[PDB]
Amino acid sequence: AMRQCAIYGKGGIGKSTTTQNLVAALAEMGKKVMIVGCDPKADSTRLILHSKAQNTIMEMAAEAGTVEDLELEDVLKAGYGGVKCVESGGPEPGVGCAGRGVITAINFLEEEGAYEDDLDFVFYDVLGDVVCGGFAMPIRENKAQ
Amino acid sequence: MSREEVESLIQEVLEVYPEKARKDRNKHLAVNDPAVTQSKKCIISNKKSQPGLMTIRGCAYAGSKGVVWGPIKDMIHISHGPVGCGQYSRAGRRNYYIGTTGVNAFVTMNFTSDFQEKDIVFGGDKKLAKLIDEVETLFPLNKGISVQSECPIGLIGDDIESVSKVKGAELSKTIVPVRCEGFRGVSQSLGHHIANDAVRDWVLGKRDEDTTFASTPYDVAIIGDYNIGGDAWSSRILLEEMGLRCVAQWSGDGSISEIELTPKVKLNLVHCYRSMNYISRHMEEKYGIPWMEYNFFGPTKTIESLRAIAAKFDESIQKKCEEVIAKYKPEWEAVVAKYRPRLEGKRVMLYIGGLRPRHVIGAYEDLGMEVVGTGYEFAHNDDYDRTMKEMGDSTLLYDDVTGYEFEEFVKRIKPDLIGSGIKEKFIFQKMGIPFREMHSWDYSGPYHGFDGFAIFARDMDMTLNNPCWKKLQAPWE
Amino acid sequence: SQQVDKIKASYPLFLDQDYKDMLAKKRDGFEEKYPQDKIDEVFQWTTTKEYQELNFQREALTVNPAKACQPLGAVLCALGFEKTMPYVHGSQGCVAYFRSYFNRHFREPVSCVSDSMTEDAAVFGGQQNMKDGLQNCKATYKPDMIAVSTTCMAEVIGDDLNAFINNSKKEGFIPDEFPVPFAHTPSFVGSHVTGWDNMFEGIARYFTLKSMDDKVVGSNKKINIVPGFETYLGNFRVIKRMLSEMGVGYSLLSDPEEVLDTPADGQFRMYAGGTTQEEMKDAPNALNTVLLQPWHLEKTKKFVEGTWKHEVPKLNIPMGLDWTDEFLMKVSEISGQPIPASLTKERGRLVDMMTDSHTWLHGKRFALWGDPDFVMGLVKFLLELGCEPVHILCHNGNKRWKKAVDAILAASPYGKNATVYIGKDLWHLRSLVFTDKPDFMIGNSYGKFIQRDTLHKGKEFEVPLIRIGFPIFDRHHLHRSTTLGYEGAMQILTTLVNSILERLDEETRGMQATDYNHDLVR
Amino acid sequence: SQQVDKIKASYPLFLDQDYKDMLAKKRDGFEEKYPQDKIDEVFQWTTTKEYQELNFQREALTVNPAKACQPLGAVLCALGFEKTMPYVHGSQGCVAYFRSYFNRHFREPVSCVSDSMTEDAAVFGGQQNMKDGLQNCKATYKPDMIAVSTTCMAEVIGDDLNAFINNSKKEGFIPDEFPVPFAHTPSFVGSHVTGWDNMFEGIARYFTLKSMDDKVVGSNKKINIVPGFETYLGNFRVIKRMLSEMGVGYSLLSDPEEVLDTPADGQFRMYAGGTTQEEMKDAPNALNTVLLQPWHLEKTKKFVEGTWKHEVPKLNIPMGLDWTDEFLMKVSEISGQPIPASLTKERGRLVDMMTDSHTWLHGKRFALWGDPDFVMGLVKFLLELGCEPVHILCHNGNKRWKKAVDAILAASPYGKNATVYIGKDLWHLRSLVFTDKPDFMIGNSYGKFIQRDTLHKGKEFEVPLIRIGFPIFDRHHLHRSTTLGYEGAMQILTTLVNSILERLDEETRGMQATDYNHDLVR
Ligand code: CFM
Ligand code: CLF
Ligand code: SF4
Ligand SMILES: [Ca+2]
Ligand SMILES: [Ca+2]
Repeated sequence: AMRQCAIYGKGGIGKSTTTQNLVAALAEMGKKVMIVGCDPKADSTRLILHSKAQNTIMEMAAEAGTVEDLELEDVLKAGYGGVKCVESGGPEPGVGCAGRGVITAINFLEEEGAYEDDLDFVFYDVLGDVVCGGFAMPIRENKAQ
Repeated sequence: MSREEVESLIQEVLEVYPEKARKDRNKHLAVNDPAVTQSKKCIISNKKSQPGLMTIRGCAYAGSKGVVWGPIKDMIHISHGPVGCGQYSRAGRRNYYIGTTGVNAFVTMNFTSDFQEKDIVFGGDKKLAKLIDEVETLFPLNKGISVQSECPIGLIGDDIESVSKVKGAELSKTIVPVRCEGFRGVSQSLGHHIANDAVRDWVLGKRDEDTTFASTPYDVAIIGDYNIGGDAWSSRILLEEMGLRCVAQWSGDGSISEIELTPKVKLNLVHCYRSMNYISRHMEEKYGIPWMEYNFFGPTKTIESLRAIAAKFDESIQKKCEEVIAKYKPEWEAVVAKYRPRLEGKRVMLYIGGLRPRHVIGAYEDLGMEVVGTGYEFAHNDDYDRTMKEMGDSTLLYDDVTGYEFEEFVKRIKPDLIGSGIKEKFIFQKMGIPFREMHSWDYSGPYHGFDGFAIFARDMDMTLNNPCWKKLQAPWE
Repeated sequence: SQQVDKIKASYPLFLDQDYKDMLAKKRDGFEEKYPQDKIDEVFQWTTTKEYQELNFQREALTVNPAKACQPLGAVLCALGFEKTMPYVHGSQGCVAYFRSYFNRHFREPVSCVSDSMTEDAAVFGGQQNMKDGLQNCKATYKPDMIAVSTTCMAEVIGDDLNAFINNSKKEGFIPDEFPVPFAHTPSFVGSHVTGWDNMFEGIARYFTLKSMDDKVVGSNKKINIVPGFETYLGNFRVIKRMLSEMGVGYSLLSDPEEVLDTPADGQFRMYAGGTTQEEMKDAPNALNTVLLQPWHLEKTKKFVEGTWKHEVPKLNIPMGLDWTDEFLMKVSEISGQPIPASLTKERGRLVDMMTDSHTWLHGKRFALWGDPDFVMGLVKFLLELGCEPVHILCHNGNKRWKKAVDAILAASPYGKNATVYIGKDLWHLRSLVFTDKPDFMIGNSYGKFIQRDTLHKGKEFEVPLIRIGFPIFDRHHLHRSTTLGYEGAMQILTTLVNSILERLDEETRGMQATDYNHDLVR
Repeated sequence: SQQVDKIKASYPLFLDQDYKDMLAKKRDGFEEKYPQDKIDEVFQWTTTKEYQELNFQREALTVNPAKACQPLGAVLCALGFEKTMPYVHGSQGCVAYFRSYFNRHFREPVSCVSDSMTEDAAVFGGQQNMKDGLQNCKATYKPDMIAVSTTCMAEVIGDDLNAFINNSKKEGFIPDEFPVPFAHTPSFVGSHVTGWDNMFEGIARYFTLKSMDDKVVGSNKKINIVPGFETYLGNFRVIKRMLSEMGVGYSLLSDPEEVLDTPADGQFRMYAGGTTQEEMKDAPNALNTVLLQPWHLEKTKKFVEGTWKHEVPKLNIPMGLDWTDEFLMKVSEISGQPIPASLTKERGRLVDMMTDSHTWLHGKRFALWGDPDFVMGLVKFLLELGCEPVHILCHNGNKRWKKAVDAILAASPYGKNATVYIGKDLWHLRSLVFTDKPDFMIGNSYGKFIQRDTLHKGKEFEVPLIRIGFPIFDRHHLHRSTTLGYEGAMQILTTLVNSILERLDEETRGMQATDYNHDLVR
């Protein structure tokens, strides 16, 4: 019943914005949605929360220990139209696969079941520039249909 | 609690007692006045106990065998008399020691003549003799033997002094006869004395003509410490780090030899005044040695003592005295920082033997603790003197308090924590008032010294702020 | 030094280098201690068969006894009666240890007083300490009854408890109908168990001697039960439970099971439950009187059979499968109540357990000790399990007993290497465990040392102590245990087999050495 | 060699010089084992913080789990019903381990069967293995009811238990009214506790789904009690006991407390007591239904609230002082029966104990593990005691649970250093105990090893395991223990404090070294 979509595309071309507005309009209709930023730039939610830059998992996780050290309470935020959004987290410069930071963010949401929740949609804002195995993550784990 | 209020309490309490008792008791209860310097003007002490009132006192034997002699590790102590006494006191006092048990040290051991129907009838002066031989044969490495006489010995004219002289001479071994028969005196005190004397008469002056012991201008001896849970050792280390050289410990982990070299010292450091002032005053006459009393309970009193002691020597000592205090300042302070809060403003009530009842106050105040009432189980008037100076104003003072008494006072005063003996520990716990054995450190300690305080605090804490206390009252009540 | 974050107490504080180097000086410097090598010599010597011979020849010296004096038991006994205050007529120092002793074993408040007799009374007794004493006590702790016992002194100078008490009533120090039973309890006679015997007897008289006329055996359809000197709460209980489950009407004479386990609800009770006086007064009307621990209730059986005219049965302390059966049966016979399916099952289960783990208990040498009944019951049970009670010691036992035990031992293949000793102490036992080494010791805390020693000689020599008995101080709440009946059997059986397995694990925990026999399933 | 007089078994037989020099050759000669010095290297490595990091990053590998599959629980549950035979529809090998597992833990006979499905059925399911199976079973062990569960296979190839069962009735293999409830139990989903949940639910339906018309909540004045997956007999009992002592009418749904402790009287009972079917049928009429171990009874709470329409309370497993209070209370509220003085006292006592020995328990770091309810209750209680449950692991737990626990930890000063882990196994715990060392581990026998390891590193590193949980094989009859209620609290409290003291003794038994702190009185 819950459709899992992911928006892919080159950077610097309003992708994140279109996506967010799409979700916004999607909200008015009455559909409960959730966005998960997978763009290393980390800015896929700003337009819904009004925030300048949401707290990425990878950030708060390194301020708690491993991962399940924190709780969706400060990772998942509800902005306009009750939308729930979380930003994965940019990979550590030089060391770290962007894809990695994604899975960990998904699997976390999976664990605290941020999914099973009347969600009709879930959009994975994914940067599709150098389409590597890293950015391909959401598709490989088969979380994006 | 006001002064005119406390006074009233004591009266309301004595209303239960029968005339005669109600009188003697009225004399053992008072409301402290830090001003007075003469106790005799408000509280009388060291008098026979009233019958049937359930006191916590003990007997000479305990005050002798269990209090002073039993602690010496190399000698063997004989509980002369029925098996009773010997058995209960066995390893009951945690006066620690270092040594191979059963071989060259015997403290957590019970040696008794075990009197029987006939030993009472025909006297057991005979048995005692035979005994010693058996002793001497099975525990060869023993460096001495004592004979703490239990209640029946003196009652049947037996004569141990002789047997001793004889057997001792006959075996070229020391043997001390102690007339610590429970009926003598009224507390554990008369035992101390009796004991002290004994120590002098048969052991002390054994090395007066002998001058092979190489002394130093910094020799001292700790008199009055029984290394309860290691108290001694914690105190000892400070004195030595201070540069000094302690030749002996009475009787904590002490040995007969250590005792014998006591006259070859420059200064006598007495902790439990009431327990061994007797041997000190003597050592001052028969040896011209000076004796001062110190206190190592709580950083404050400790520091204060360390200096007052260094002040009896040169610079080399007084400089080190400061080096020490320096070293430990970071530790004791760090401790106060952690626990002082968790205790600030909590009122405490004490009732112990003859020294701690006051000696520990400092330590308590050092943790914002308030001692609203203390008292002695068997202390003498001179003890309460030194006392009234430490206890605050309008506080409560009781001598040889009675079970009933102690119980009622606690009910009114409602202290935040009670520190007393084991025959109490359990009473007040059922009433829901935290309790700590001020006698046996509740199997913890040590409490003396710097490394001690650390624990003293930690303990007062754990027990006072333990959750269990918030659960007495049932939810449906 | 101390890390405010991780404070060290006595131990392992003194393991710190400074403390180490500290005590080292003190030793070499003023202790004049025997060169280690000597201490090691002498020690090794004591663990030999030669030392044993010399040891067993002791006559006047006693090292580490395993009994206490009479009063200790008189006190305990007295505690089993409603609002009764144990009163020990003698030196006060004694009462001190009494309470002090029990407290450590029960971790509960022991209420008891003394008429603090002193030196000034060693000539004219204490006809006054009694007068004032009884009055003070009665008005202070307002008890319903005061049982009087005596201390060493009291007996040596010889005071007539009866007289003194009769005068304290006459002279008006205490009402004339105020119950004040009494009994002489000389320290120098028998052990503490003897005190209990006496004391109890003393109370029995006070309520049934001067009034056996309107009494008629069997008139109440109840059975009197005298527990004797018992220190395991769980026992008093299991007895009551089994009987109540059997529909038998009973009257437990001397029940301290309540004052020894008062709850912590904010208020202190100095008294709680216990045998009512009426229960005692009526006792004579009981169908019969059973003695749980006969071997130290002879002075009571006498009085009971002699006065009350009851046909006390020849029963053994109900421990282990066998005896407990006999107990239940005899109880039936008397009461006329069939043994309920309930117990028939409890039993069956106790047997299950036995079969479930004999393999481990079989052929296991034990050295044990304690009181007469207790010890013999423990012996009996170990035999029912297939163990070899090699060193049955019992300081306060007598010859007549020793025989009965040997009789029990001789009736079982598992008693071939069994030896019973009486009059001997724990220092003797110390040797018996070095020369003829068992696998465990079943006894009180005083035995904790014997263990230390067995280890000092070597790991392969250490004999683990299994605390069961009295007194117990190095462990908590074991006094809530149960040794009597089938419930008991089970507990002990478990405390055993597991103690065994407990140790076998320790011996095979060595990584790549003996950890091959560190099986998961045992 | 052997001395017919003193025969040595596996141990210490192989410590004999010949066996030593025997294995030595075998090693050097054909094992091609890594030079010791390496083994010592690698080992040391695993005890490091670095190894931990690497260890916690495991994803596909699981070392030493701490859960079992569903069926194991479906079996146990089914055992709680009168003449019910646990039937596992799947490969026979499974049933083998099942019985075999429980036997080791209960040391009792576990009765359970299997319709031995094979390879020849991996294509056309086992619609026949069911037919013949149900018939054979029913006619052989003549049970009153047969509960059906499933094994890994059965589910993967997917068989419709319902259908197969409906056909076995239709085709006439077993009567049409013969009770044959069922529940699917995929090994690959949740742990064993989940099986129980399912199974139970599956039975609940079979007796109440098709007949909720004549049912009316509160009509019987009873409270249903669902124990969930419980392996400590003593529990089932204490519950019954407390309630019966409270005058409350109850109906324990799924009571295996009888077939798991059948007595040894000469005859074997494959069945014994247990929840009657009528009890289940009527359950709906119960005032309400309390879940003892909620955290793994969600599929039942649903059905219960959803169908029976009961208002199941929000209660925690009744362990420790606090929760047990809440349990008794809520029970009162429902039943309308006051909490009897009896329990008011038992409680008070539990508290006495706590105060009697907190000093020793205070500030004691523990690392524990087990099942959801059990673990959290253990955690809760340790906090009521003043201990620091540092490593709360629970392989079969979930996130929702972890939160509830952290909530419990956060509400106590004694929970500062507490960390809860789910999904992690015993190999993880192994590291947690090396890096951030506790003072004891409270868990099942699988932990006996972790201890061995902590010791291999050193005595000062060893962490004593305290057996409390499931399964337990290296000790006997512990399954008769009790963890629930006040009775339970007490047991645990003792097992604890004593385990502590037990070890302190061991650390201060060294003659003339640390034996100075080997106090007699503690
Ligand atoms: S009651 Fe010390 S005067 Fe004596 S046994 Fe203790 S309060 Fe003693 S310090 Fe001592 S180490 Fe003691 S605590 Fe003076 S030796 S008769 Mo009970
Ligand atoms: S005042 Fe000893 S206990 Fe007493 S009745 Fe004794 S053998 Fe038994 Fe008491 S303790 Fe002993 S007799 Fe004493 S010297 Fe002091
Ligand atoms: S998969 Fe892509 S993002 Fe991840 S590490 Fe390789 S290149 Fe960098
Ligand atoms: Ca208690
Ligand atoms: Ca069995």
